[PDB]
Amino acid sequence: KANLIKWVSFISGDMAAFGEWMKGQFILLQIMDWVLRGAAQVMFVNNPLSGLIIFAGLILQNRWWALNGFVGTVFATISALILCQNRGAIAAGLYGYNGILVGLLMAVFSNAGDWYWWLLLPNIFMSMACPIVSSALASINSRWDLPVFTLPFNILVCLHMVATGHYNQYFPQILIQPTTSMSNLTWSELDYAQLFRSIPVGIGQVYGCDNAWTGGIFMIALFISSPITFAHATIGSAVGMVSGLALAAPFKNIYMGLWGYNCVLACIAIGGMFYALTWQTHLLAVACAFFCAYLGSAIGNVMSNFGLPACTWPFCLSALTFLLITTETKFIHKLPLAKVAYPEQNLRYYWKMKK
Amino acid sequence: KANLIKWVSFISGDMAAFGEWMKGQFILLQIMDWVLRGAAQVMFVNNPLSGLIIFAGLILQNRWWALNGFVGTVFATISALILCQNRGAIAAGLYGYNGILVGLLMAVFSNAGDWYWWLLLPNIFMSMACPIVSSALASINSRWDLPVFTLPFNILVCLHMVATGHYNQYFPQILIQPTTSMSNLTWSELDYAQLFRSIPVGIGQVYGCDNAWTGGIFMIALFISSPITFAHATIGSAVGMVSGLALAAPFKNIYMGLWGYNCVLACIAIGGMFYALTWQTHLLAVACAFFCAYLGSAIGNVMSNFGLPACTWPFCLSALTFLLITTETKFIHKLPLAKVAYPEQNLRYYWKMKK
Amino acid sequence: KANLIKWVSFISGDMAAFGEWMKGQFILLQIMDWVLRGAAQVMFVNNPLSGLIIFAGLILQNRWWALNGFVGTVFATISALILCQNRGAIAAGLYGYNGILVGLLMAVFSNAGDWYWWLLLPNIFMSMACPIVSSALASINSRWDLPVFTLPFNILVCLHMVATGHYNQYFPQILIQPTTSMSNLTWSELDYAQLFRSIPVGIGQVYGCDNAWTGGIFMIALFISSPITFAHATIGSAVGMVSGLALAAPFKNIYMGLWGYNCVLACIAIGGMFYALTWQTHLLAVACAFFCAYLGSAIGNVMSNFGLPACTWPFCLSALTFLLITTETKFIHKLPLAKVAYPEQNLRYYWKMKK
Ligand SMILES: CC(=O)Nc1ccc(NC(=O)c2ccc(C(C)=O)o2)cc1
Ligand SMILES: CC(=O)Nc1ccc(NC(=O)c2ccc(C(C)=O)o2)cc1
Ligand SMILES: CC(=O)Nc1ccc(NC(=O)c2ccc(C(C)=O)o2)cc1
Ligand SMILES: CC(=O)Nc1ccc(NC(=O)c2ccc(C(C)=O)o2)cc1
Ligand SMILES: CC(=O)Nc1ccc(NC(=O)c2ccc(C(C)=O)o2)cc1
Ligand SMILES: CC(=O)Nc1ccc(NC(=O)c2ccc(C(C)=O)o2)cc1
Repeated sequence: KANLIKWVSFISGDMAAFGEWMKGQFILLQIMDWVLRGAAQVMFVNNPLSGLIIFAGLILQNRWWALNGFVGTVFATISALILCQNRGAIAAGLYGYNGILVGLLMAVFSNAGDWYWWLLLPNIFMSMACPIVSSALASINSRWDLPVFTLPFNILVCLHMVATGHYNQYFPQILIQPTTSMSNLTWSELDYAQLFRSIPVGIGQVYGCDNAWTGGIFMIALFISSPITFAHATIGSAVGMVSGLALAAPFKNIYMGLWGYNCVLACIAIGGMFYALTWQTHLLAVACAFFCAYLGSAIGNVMSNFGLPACTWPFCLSALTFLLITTETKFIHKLPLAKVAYPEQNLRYYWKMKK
Repeated sequence: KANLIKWVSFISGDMAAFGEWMKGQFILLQIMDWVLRGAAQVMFVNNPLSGLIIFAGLILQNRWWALNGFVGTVFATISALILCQNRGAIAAGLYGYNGILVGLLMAVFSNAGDWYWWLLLPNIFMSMACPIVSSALASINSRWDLPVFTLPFNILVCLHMVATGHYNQYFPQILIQPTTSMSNLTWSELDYAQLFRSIPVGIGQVYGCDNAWTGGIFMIALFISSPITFAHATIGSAVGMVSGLALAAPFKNIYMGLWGYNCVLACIAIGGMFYALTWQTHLLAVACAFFCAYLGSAIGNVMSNFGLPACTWPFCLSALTFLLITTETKFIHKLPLAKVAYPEQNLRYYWKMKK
Repeated sequence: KANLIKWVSFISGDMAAFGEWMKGQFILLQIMDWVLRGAAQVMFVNNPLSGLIIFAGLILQNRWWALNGFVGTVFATISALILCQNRGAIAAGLYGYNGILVGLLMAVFSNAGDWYWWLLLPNIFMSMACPIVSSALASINSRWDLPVFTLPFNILVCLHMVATGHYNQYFPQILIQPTTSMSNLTWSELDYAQLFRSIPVGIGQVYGCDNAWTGGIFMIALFISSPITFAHATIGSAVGMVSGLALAAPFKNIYMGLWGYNCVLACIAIGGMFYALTWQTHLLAVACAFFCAYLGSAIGNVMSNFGLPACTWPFCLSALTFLLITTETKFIHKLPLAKVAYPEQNLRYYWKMKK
């Protein structure tokens, strides 16, 4: 009984005990810990165990994608080290999540086929640029006390697959053409099992995986760390589903969760992560999730002309917008960046402050 | 004699006496006053009477457009209230003009036809987002002491009609395709009555109305409040006309005032409104109006690829550029934002300061 | 012997002795000096003699292009004077390089043919807007202590040739269509003389000249002022060549140096000019040059949809990114803007500081 509770407290949330021990151990095993934490940080989670769960999901989805993600995040961490960035930040996985996203989405969008080893070569360079660009953004955004927010990934993944494009002999990408025909959406044709399955599929799309089992694995990883993040994740994916229904989105897109990943990320960040969890904050999170869906439709349409995907551009632009709003209410409380942690610590910090 | 003068002083400029009385009256009538002030604030005018004049013009142009504008501005005001934004700002109509523009231009660009009630549903949401985005912009721009400048509207109206597009089953928009053929502009074909009628048509296009009578109504509303704003309005529309002639613009576009609304807004703001009215400031306003026309040609061409209109993107980007320039002359005086009012108060404040 | 050394010291680097004398002489000859310094400032060089060398190269390439460049830079200087901008900045050519680039590239991209005198009319206006926009950018960027970096030129040249476009009756521009066919790049077809000749051709493309002799003239102008700038120039052009090979770029583009001008500018700025010259800084400069090539491929592809060129947008966005990165190493030292001069003075200032 007490043992199970102690174990639950230990694998929950940022592993403070595990993090304090790691400093002592060997450098390579530390690097592995930082890579795992960064792999979990896409979901705003600082849990190495959730990182192993995430990598299990990625291995389940596609082994080439998992390899690209691993090499991307490890080289992002190494580049953060060689540039002498803050090791508190590297050890918290704040520089590796951009790398894993870069690797995963270059694997996803590459038309060269599975096990195209040359794709590692840009995967390294874009990952090495994940720290640089991150710092370049942090400086601009630290003025308003806003986080970096996956913006580096976006710039890099787009910068790659607009520089190469579909008609590139070395690194071809998938053809993304803008919609030039009216779509006959039939409500009778809609399938509800797939619609309600879009929640895990959206949680999976956060990493680029379209498999529902991978999304369930991701939710398990979230619930190991923070139940608030899990709740806001499901709510964000549901908001994306409903919004896609409301904007006459093609059904196959809602089924594949392409309307959910931006919304889930927005709901995590604007819920517990940067704003103190209050009912006002939770409704702000749902509103930010709805806005984010519009951004996904918009940024998807505006970037389909360039042959580019809309990838996390929507979240950043929504979460940044909702983190910049100034109100006269003391219930929509914006946390300082250093103090920010998983939503439970944020809630405890908020409550102590008020007392 | 003295009575007419007193009445003129009272309906002129920000109605200080009317504003001080309103605080006392009932909440709903206050909301109506704030809605009317916001409707007049597109023209940078804080006059409720000019707001009634503007709504008369909108009713004259299209009753569906007027209804969408009214619902948009009322919901922008309500959203500003529920988010606990400054009531000095809401009472000055600084949160409702974006809403009325959103409603009007969604009505204008919707291909679903007149009296498409479902268009109210996005008209509400984009209007509710007018405060949020406004604050999101204000924070960034308050650092340089600049105004939001209708940027929220732009983001929202574009975000809508790039998310939906022409090929959307629920909210179709008009097809805006980029120019793919050379145009044979004939100077002999030019009609001068329509060219010189483009001044009121441009003042109308500020709100989306292409009717010359509506533009005359708008000028009457301006002259009730501030003659300087009226003069700069006519000058801006004329600058847009001349520039459109100078850039080989199609004649039908100049006739319909599509070259004037950005220029008139730029000339109002860079003339009396944010810069103290000096001959140097007035020439800066004319130069900003000319720049703005180039932006309209440019932003129109760059956004026609996305199927989007260029709507007020040009003004903001010009007025912001001309408000950021630093000179060593004390005659190009940039006013602080709180002190800014209608150009007559700005001139009086400037002159007192110098004395 | 001592005489040759004294002369070398005098035509080297910012001509401090010549600059101090000029203040005394007549206003028109001063204006000529400032125009020449601005013509040399595209290469980050404050040497009037290098300005004469640059204008000799431009006259060699195309006399229409040279005339447009001269009129653009002279009107940029005049506009900087009439707006009462800092004469320390005007006398250093910090306001004329944007003008010469605007004139040169409007001449380059105009489809109206050689000696189209009407092209002078926009060449004047865009040049007159070079100071305004410059100040508009400086204010934003002085907060982070970064330079304007030729961003004004970019905005203006693009703003022109997106406002006019290929199908414009008065100011037609060249057709730039996005790639819609796969290219069969053959390594056997590659010619090495042209590949290695791409270094001077890239240095020429910095000003828009595709002639190798003009590039050699430009390198001579650089070596008169600062050998470090010459070394970083050749290294940047070589990096652009190698990157273009690495991204499957068409061979004719690498031969014409279209992959080098952004890289050479990035390597100059991130090498000696704004960062103190250290081996860490030099590797940062090479990395910034490689990033810049990706930007050129990307910004070229993203802007080819609009019918626009990618012109120096890549450099600014790379140099700005690499100037915003914050590290914990004291060897990547960012110089303050006022202190910045040619790389030799930067190195001497750095070394004195450390002592
Ligand atoms: C002192 C300081 O600035 N600390 C600080 C800086 C940045 C962040 N941001 C994140 O952890 C983060 C942002 C976005 C994301 C994802 C995966 O979307 O993850 C937290 C704290
Ligand atoms: C016709 C068309 O627009 N297709 C299309 C649109 C958008 C995307 N984007 C994604 O699938 C995606 C998955 C995961 C991500 C992330 C989190 O970066 O981004 C692919 C294809
Ligand atoms: C303390 C403070 O920031 N006050 C303050 C803030 C914002 C504004 N801006 C406006 O009224 C405004 C800007 C643009 C427009 C339109 C319709 O174009 O109208 C004035 C004063
Ligand atoms: C082929 C093409 O580009 N057509 C095209 C271009 C631009 C517009 N924009 C407007 O009409 C407009 C009117 C009023 C407004 C405002 C103030 O927001 O914006 C429509 C159609
Ligand atoms: C006090 C202060 O801000 N000084 C200051 C301001 C701006 C610059 N920038 C340049 O000289 C410059 C930037 C970019 C370029 C080119 C041709 O690319 O040339 C230096 C010093
Ligand atoms: C199909 C296509 O993309 N063509 C294409 C692409 C890019 C350019 N840009 C330039 O040539 C250029 C030369 C010099 C400059 C500068 C320094 O401003 O910019 C032309 C044509």
